[PDB]
Amino acid sequence: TERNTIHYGVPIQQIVDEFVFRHRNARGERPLDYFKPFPNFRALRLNRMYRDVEGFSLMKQRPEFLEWELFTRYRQHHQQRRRLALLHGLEPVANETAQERDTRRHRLDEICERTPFDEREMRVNDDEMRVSVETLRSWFGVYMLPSPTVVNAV
Amino acid sequence: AREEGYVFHHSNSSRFVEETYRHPGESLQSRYLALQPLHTEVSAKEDFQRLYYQAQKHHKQQ
Amino acid sequence: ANIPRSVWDPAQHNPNWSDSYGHDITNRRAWPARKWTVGLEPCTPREWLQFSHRNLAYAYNGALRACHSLPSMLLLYKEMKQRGVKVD
Amino acid sequence: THGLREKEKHDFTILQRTVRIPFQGYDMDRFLAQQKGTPYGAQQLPPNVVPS
Amino acid sequence: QLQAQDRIICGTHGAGIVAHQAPAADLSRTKPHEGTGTSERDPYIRTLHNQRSAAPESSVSQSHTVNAPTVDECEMLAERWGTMNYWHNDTFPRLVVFLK
Amino acid sequence: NHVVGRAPEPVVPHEQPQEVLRHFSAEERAMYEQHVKEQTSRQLGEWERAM
Amino acid sequence: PRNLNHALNYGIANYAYNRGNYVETQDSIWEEQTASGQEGWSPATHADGLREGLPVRARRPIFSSSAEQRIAGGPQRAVIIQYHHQPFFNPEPRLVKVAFQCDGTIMEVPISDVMIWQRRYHGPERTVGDESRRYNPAAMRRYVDVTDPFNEKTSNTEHFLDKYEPKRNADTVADKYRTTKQITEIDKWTRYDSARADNYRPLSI
Amino acid sequence: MLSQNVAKTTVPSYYMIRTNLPHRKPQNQWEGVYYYSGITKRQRHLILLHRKREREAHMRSFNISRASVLQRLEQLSGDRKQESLPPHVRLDLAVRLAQHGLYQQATPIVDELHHQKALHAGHYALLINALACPRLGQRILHCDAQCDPALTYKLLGDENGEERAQEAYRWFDLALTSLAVDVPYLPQGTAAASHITNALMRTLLTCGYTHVAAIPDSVYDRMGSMGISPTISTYELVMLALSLQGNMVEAESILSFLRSHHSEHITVESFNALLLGHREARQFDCCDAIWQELVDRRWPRASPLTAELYLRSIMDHANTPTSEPLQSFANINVVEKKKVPLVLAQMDELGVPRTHLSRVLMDEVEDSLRKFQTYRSRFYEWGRAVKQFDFIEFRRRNGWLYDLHLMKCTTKQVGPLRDFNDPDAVQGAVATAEIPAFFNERPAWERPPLEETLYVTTNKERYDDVRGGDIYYDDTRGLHDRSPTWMNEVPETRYDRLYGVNHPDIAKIGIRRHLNVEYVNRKEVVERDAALMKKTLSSGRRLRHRVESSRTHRNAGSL
Repeated sequence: TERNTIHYGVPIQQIVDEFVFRHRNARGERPLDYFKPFPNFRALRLNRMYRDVEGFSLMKQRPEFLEWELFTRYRQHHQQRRRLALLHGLEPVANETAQERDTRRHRLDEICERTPFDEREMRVNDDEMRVSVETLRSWFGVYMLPSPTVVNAV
Repeated sequence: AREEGYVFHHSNSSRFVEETYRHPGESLQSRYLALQPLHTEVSAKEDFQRLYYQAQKHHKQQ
Repeated sequence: ANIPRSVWDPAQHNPNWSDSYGHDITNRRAWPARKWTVGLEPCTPREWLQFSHRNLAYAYNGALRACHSLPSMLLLYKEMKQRGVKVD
Repeated sequence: THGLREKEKHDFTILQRTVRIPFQGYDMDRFLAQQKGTPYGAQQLPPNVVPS
Repeated sequence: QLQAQDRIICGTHGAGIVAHQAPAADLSRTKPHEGTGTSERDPYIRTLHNQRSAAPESSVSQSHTVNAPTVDECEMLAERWGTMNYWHNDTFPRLVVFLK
Repeated sequence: NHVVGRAPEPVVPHEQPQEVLRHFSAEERAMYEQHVKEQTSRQLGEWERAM
Repeated sequence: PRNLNHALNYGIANYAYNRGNYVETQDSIWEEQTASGQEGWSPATHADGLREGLPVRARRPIFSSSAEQRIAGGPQRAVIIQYHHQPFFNPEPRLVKVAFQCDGTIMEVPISDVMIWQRRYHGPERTVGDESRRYNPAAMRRYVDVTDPFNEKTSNTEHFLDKYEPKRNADTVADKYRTTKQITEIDKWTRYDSARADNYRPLSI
Repeated sequence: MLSQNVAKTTVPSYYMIRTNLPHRKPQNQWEGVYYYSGITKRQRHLILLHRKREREAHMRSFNISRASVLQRLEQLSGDRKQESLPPHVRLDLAVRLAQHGLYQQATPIVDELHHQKALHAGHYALLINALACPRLGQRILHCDAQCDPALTYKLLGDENGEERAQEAYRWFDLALTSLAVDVPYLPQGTAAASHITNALMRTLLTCGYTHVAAIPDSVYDRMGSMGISPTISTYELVMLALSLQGNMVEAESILSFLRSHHSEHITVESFNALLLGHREARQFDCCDAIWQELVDRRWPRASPLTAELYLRSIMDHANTPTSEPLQSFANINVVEKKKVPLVLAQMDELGVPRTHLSRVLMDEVEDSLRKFQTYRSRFYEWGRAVKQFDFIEFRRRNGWLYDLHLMKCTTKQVGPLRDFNDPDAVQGAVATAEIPAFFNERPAWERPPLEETLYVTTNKERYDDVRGGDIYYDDTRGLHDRSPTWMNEVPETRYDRLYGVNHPDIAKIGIRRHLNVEYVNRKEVVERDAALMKKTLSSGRRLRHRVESSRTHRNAGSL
């Protein structure tokens, strides 16, 4: 009975426009890639935190050194894993069961272990430094980016 | 059903199971890793007429 | 049903809808044309008509000749190779 | 009727210019729990107050 | 895929970008679109819509995404129609189980 | 490693701080303590039954 | 009870997977999105990030002389060999060259006949995965080099020309630091910005 | 005399000939053509009177039916007396009493019939259905509920639903017992048991909120535990029970189950159940979606009740107001009535009769039709001069000319803002807009208090040569303003002797003193109380003598 009067809330676009107008373009809150020659729409909106960072606990709340690059390498690894699953026909189904999902994940892990990583698809965001896999292995240890020999030995 | 907690839910892509997690034997996996669930798929509908029909000729056969 | 749900429901919010004050500022900028010292970036169709990668080689040859030291020549050569202009 | 409520609403709007977006944290649940003090080892003792 | 989307966008009157932090009235029948501005749950301007919240309709077509074969579908599998891709798809072909 | 099968924190609904507990009467204080002890006992018991 | 896995993350909310395992966590996020319908196979569009080696599911065309028009078929997996966004390279109806991995055949199918795996619902690029950006406390203290904003002129692998460069006082004094500008001073706010109209559709002004 | 009728044209002069100023306002393209869609007071009164007449006729019919059934019951009992009578006579009498709501007389007849063992499964179903009072439901639908099925279900509960629900439960239990005497599964699974369960749900639907809420979670679960196979009617009734309480998340899922597993068995009533639930839950967008799904199916054969439910839902959504930011202009939800002719055309295509709609709904349907259903023949003529000027005359006669392009001339102007960024430059106007003046208002805190009752403001015109300035200026006089010499311009009175005294003692000049002989002053009373309060603290201390007590004995002194 509280819905007799329809209250259309202020749209999220309206709220964002009001915030940016009050902050006078919100230069601090905008990403560093926004101040580049030709930024795309992806690097144009804001700096909201997305779900890509979930699951990586190496950096708790402040990556001191190279943890951000390690996380970028890990997320690109997962992107390539998703691409391999799409190619090989191991996409998630809407109504999977436990004995379905575990076996599917096992098969996908087989494919990932037997498929090499693609370094070309790696890209660098704003203010990030390019680091080689050899440098990352020497710094954080080879187990962070294990060779298949290390994987099967473990 | 209501007292133990159950509501009507059904969609196009919906499945119904009985859930029991695998018993964690005392080891590193049980100590640290999360439990592995186990879903036994069951029908979303139960036909009392067919159940009674099956029992009717399962009784007089003996 | 008159006002669409997609404009007031926050559940249907567009994740990548840029604000009105951002894109205009993005395209308003005119970055400096001296990305490299020897040549000028073209900003107008007339400058594009005059500009050519092969023609930049002549100016780089002149600057290389004007350079008196091999390290300076090497730096200019590195700049030329990074620009990708023709080497002759 | 005096409109002081509208005055304070406009003052809130003015302060909205100065305020900034808080850092919600990379892991949202972890950050919120760290604020709450629930997770193991993250409990912070309340400050000691000089008695009257 | 914004993180904590339900709590930030559909749960917070500030959409995560408004810092909500004369005294407020004790017993006030405030307007549906306003508030006393005491805390986040009572902002000066209310953003959350009073109506119901419905997620956008999925853009994935289920007529071309074959799902797992439910145990309930097996009984009518002999009495059900399907396309050749449905019968011979890479994952869970239905003709095999129909013969089994 | 530190916690393996330990019970979670027995969160009690309607937990009040000292600034509110000051105005509780004697029987109100006893009732609040009874509520807290019953709640934590039930939480620990259900965890033991689950384990 | 639902608090079985609270020992995995004491204090934080209980979860049915491994939070420490990053790839498993991302996989579980993928599972929940596909279950909620935010991800799935949807008909492709030109604006989507179609490129070489993009996993798409296309309907296999059947070639028959009896049929004047093209014959559709079962939608199965394919790999995009090449796709020209240029209208002068593929006019209407534009086609995308695909290779079917089941047998290895290579064909060209119309874009309307290609089903791509979306990741969101509203994005112009539904196939490109979202990317998170690092948080910086000194938000307004960042700097950008106008000469080389993308740091494309980095040394990368060292070559034999590098060793001959002599370090001096003039070399130490860097023109890069002279050219570097602040993000605040890159842009100027004007009265046109102050009076800018809404790019979206306002609800009520 | 009207204060809105002002001079649109200037006083005749040579400016009208020697200047290029236009003599008429340019046409406003956004303002729509004025058309007639109103109702006169006598027409509204006549409509209300006719509705009252039909309602009282229906009530009279219900009263005569009740009188007939009561007379039949009394004469049947008196005539039969000791003599035996066939059981079917008492069975139909009890059914009629239950249908008319006389459960008090219905109960003993059913009890004695059951004890005589003359009631079967079909008769038990009949009695349980009759407990729902279909005749009383129809009467209340016509009279009190205004032909609203939801309101009928909401109002039948107040007709002693709980007692009737308990009686229905008892009848269901005894019906099960009497059905068990017709091996370990026959009483549970049979057609009669399912029919009786459906009857029980149907009669519980009309009881209070507690019973309708208990239907889907108690009755359905008990049926499942007993093992009675449900039917499409059972699913319909549980859907209606879930819909009446506003819980549509499950009412949609159960229909999804019906469409998935038990397709080609769904009847029409599911769609009206969903429509009723959405209307109760204020989900008009989903109600429209379901209506479109129904009009695409076309096999459920949308009933007049379904069409009436959808029309009532859309009209309620039309009458629902929005919040203040959307209410600054005219209300925007009135546009929802424009969909009514589309629904009527779709009903014509579907074959749903138009007249089967309730007259209460038809009045509002005709209102929305006269507001949004102009024909082409009348559209060829509604744009003229006579009609628009007649509308102007009507507005002038009713004294509402604030929203007419021709008759409204605006005089107030809003100047620019001196920006502090560079105050050297002066600003000139480049356009002109007719802003509704609430866009740029004086904020409240720099405004006089409420500016409406305290001050009366009239916007008149100067009679002197303006030479540049506000030709139309407003005067702002206080409501309580009086002439500075009002004392001698008004007749002298008793209060003139109090001239200049800041706080006069009116009690001395008071008149009540002489008329009441027991006069007493509240001022004197409070003065006495204050004096006593001062006396309380004016007590003072007292010199107290001290006696040493260092030793063991307490030293005692005399006087």
